[PDB]
Amino acid sequence: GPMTKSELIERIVTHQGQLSAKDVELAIKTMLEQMSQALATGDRIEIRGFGSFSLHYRAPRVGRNPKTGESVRLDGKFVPHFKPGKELRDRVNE
Amino acid sequence: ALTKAEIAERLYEELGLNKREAKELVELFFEEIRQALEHNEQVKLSGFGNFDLRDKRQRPGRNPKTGEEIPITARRVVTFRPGQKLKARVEAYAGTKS
DNA sequence: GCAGTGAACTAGCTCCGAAAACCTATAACCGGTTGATTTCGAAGCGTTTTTTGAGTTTTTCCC
Repeated sequence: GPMTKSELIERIVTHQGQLSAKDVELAIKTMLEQMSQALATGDRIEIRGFGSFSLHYRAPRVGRNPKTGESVRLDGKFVPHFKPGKELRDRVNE
Repeated sequence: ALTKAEIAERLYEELGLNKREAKELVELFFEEIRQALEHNEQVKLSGFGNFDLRDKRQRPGRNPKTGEEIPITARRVVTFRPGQKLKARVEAYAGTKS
């Protein structure tokens, strides 16, 4: 089955129990907040080994509903993007 | 860029946890995420986009600067799907393309 | 309430030990290319789950 954030909390807490469990979740949800905020402010998120996690742009377009098929105008906007770093790349490549 | 050194700094500043152990905390969270995907254990996140692994099929490739064609072998690679909460947070900012 | 003791406290110090702060190279990441294949997504309602919050009961730790 899949791992979740709720399961990360406990597994980190087992492999780093010497830190307070709640200092751990505190840390971990603040650091997710930090990276998401960095994206929301239009910034890189670059690291080594892991990879880099970044932003991309979409131009305005006339899309419209898969259900109803009714014209919908859309303005230009940004979206997150992620490229895996060659260390993680090869770790996940069986 | 945002750097996990800057996360260690932010964690010291905002939580008060010493940067020495804060750096190990972030790097362990960053290592166990890798352990999950390395095991093909799909990592699943809310309030945030999440981590899938996609089994890409054979595709045509190229040398873009010569026009030569090279096949792209089928492979399993990690693909991260941003969530709507993250997209809504990220949709608009500044005034330049990225 | 008293006689009594022991704990908290004083200044400034060199001196000493440690975590803090700073410098470096460079491997991983950044940018540019082509283009047929697959992947992703425009709305939004219903379903399912998380994960946050919410309280606390219990357990564990430290003294």
